Amino acid sequence: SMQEEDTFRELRIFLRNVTHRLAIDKRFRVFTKPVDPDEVPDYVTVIKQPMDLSSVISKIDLHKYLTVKDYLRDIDLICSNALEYNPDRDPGDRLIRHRACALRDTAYAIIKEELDEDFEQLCEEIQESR
Ligand SMILES: Cc1cc2ccnc(N[C@@H]3C[C@H]4CC[C@@H](C3)N4C)c2[nH]c1=O
Repeated sequence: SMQEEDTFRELRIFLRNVTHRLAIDKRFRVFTKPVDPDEVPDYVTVIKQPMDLSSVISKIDLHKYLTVKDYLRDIDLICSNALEYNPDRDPGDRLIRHRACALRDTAYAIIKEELDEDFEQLCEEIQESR
């Protein structure tokens, strides 16, 4: 229905805004674009589903997220990939893991404060009806 199209459009607007706020935070620059194969050629082999904030924006625009829950799965993926690929005690690895956890925590905190639980429930019920 038109009501439902409006609901998903509002979802996309909300998700773009959250994603933009993550993308402009200097701590999260490393997560704004796909990993360059020249610098990290073993990344494509180690990490089976790469994810980054530009790809998140592309997915929003492709209507790939019908709930905030599905969006947060990709945020969690950005984080889990960082923990998996950079597991060492090296300060470089520890920094990226801290930033990854910070990205995840920040996304969840914005959503906890600004997502109406009844809006998310509506999205889930439209999604589950298809
Ligand atoms: C998204 C992303 C980007 C990225 C860019 C550059 N290096 C990385 N990791 C290095 C692995 C080894 C080699 C050096 C250090 C840091 N670790 C010990 C990266 N890791 C990522 O997860």
